[PDB]
Amino acid sequence: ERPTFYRQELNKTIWEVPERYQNLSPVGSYGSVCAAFDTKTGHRVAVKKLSRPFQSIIHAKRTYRELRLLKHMKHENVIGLLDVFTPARSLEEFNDVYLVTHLMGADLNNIVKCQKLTDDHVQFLIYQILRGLKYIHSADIIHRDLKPSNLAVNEDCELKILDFGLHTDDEMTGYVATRWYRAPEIMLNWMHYNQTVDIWSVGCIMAELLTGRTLFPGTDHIDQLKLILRLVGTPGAELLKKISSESARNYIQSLAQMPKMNFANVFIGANPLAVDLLEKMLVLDSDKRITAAQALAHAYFAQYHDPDDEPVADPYDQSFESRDLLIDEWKSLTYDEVISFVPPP
Ligand SMILES: COc1ccc(N2C[C@@H](C(=O)N(C)OC)CC2=O)cc1
Ligand SMILES: [Cl-]
Ligand SMILES: [Cl-]
Ligand SMILES: [Cl-]
Ligand SMILES: [Cl-]
Ligand SMILES: [Cl-]
Ligand SMILES: [Mg+2]
Repeated sequence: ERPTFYRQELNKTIWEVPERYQNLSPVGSYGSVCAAFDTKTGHRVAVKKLSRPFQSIIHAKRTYRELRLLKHMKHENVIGLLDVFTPARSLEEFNDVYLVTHLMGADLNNIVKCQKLTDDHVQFLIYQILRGLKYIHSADIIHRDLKPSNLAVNEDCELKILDFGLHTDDEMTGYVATRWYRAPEIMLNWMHYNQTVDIWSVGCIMAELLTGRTLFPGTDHIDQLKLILRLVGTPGAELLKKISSESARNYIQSLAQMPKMNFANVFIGANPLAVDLLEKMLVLDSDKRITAAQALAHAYFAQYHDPDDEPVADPYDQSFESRDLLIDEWKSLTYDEVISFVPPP
């Protein structure tokens, strides 16, 4: 049974939504977002209306990708989907897609700049990031864009990962936080990357919680690489062999060699167990970084680790990513996922 919809103009946009959603108010603008009160669940929610979801094959496939990913994520430390709807009554009139999640308050940016964090706060915050990442990586999903603005935190220090990587050249240029948390092998297209890029990001975030300062605030790609290599050392021949670009290999060998620094003299006064974990995350060779599952068992988290309460995900079929389809075929696949949605308990 289809709910009754009502229409209203929010700023310059017509919004048509089920009656359950009340008191819509614009808060942000890929799509515009409104806060609302969900009278069925009692929650304050975010409602996102996608902008031109099927205007090109690239756009239509991205719409399908985002919906498939949000429908799969069912974990305490990851954003999940409360609802998805369209006012269309058939595939023939299908044009608009609306996504509904819990409304997030502050992000980790607010916290790190405004609050005095104890070591216990850092333990709990990083533990929750790693617990969510163990789940995400168990489905062979790579987040690719972990940074403080994509981590939501509440008054009780509880955390959720948001805004999966689903970014342009201009967005990554210059003195910008959009690049400061990226692993060097993806920042410079050294090689085919994998899920280890997310652990580099966690290391950069953890360092910033401990010091209150950005770890690698580069003014451009090359300045940032120089900051990275000064801390962790220039690469040895083993890693150089793995850099597929001969151009990038050539540039690396133009730099004078540098040893890895002493992290206890960089992170002055930090818990020695926190220093140890940072040395295992911030490794230049991605093959040798600690994994999320291994990091949860590190002694730094002894207060919180429970191997019977760190779940893995159901399998996630990503075969669509190598599939070539027409706009109307991606649109039909998206329609099927809208109408098959089953809400959480
Ligand atoms: C400041 O302006 C905004 C305020 C909130 C939000 N969002 C987006 C929500 C989400 O992850 N989905 C995909 O959107 C339904 C979660 C959330 O709180 C976005 C902008
Ligand atoms: Cl309703
Ligand atoms: Cl959620
Ligand atoms: Cl529609
Ligand atoms: Cl950020
Ligand atoms: Cl699947
Ligand atoms: Mg974001």
